[PDB]
Amino acid sequence: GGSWKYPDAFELSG
Amino acid sequence: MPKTISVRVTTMDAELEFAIQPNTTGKQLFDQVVKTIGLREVWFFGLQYQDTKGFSTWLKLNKKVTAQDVRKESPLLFKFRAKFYPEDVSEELIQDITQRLFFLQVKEGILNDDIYCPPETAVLLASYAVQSKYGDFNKEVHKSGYLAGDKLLPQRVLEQHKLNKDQWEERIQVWHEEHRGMLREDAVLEYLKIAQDLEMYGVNYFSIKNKKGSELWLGVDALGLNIYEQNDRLTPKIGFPWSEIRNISFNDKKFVIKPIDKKAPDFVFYAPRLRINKRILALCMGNHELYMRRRKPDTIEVQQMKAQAREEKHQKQMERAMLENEKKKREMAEKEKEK
Ligand SMILES: [Br-]
Ligand SMILES: [Br-]
Ligand SMILES: [Br-]
Ligand SMILES: [Br-]
Ligand SMILES: [Br-]
Ligand SMILES: [Br-]
Ligand SMILES: [Br-]
Repeated sequence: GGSWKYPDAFELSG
Repeated sequence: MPKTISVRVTTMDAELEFAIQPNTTGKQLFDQVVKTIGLREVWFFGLQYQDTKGFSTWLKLNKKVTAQDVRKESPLLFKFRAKFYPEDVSEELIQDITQRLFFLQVKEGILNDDIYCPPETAVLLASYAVQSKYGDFNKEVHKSGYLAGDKLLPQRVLEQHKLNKDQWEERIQVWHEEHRGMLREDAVLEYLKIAQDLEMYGVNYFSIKNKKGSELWLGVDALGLNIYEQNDRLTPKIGFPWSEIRNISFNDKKFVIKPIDKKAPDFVFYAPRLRINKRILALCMGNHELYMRRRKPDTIEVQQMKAQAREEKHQKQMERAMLENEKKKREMAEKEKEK
């Protein structure tokens, strides 16, 4: 169910 | 092709076991780990594995576990580890579990000589490790050799001095005795407050070369990038904090640091392979995001954890004062008994 988009356990901002 | 994807995850103090599906993502596995152990300050952490070529690698949370070249075995072996380090442990490791995981990992790196530590600091650190594990020194219980079963000092410190185990124990005991009254969880925090100021603390080093082919080290850490001499990983030769970087980029083996200052030249280095440059850049992006996040307002979750920490601490202080005072009431009644 692979919706998490980031390499680590927090979001990267633009 | 195997019928199971059995997975073991080892933390600094527990061994966990899971059984995942072909399409299970990194994030899904990671979320099962942190839920199991009761960790909420998850941002600092990662799942490290050995790839098929023997290189330590971080699991990408945005990809399937089975698509990442994890060494094939039953079970798959991961180490749950702090990947990112705070700028200040007192401000940023809110919860006691977070502090304990950091403490155990950092202490491993000190004892295994990964993280250089001078002897006097190593004895001071050992004393806090001992207060945490043993509590207050108690002359009725802690006799000569009470530490004999313990790995307490870096190998370099042991090898480069002439002291025997008894002499090391006595030096650590002096400090242990000074800590009497200190809560175990407070000794863990004092350990980390010392360790976080070591020169190698929280640094990832990559082997690189300049254009001439001279060997150097790149360090990546919470505050930016650093270039080091091949033979000194303590003191940067050139520092590149975030505030001085305009852009970092790579092109195959070539990595370029472009400064904000127009007078300063680009810094160029070369890695052995593109994959290394990709590793550096990913680690720099993670660090810089966390750097920016700690300068923005607290999330609602972080505020909750901070208020829960203040209340739990306040409560334990009150109960401790109550128990000390009850003990005095008892010791008074034991002595006005005799009349
Ligand atoms: Br996911
Ligand atoms: Br560490
Ligand atoms: Br301990
Ligand atoms: Br490229
Ligand atoms: Br490559
Ligand atoms: Br590599
Ligand atoms: Br890496």
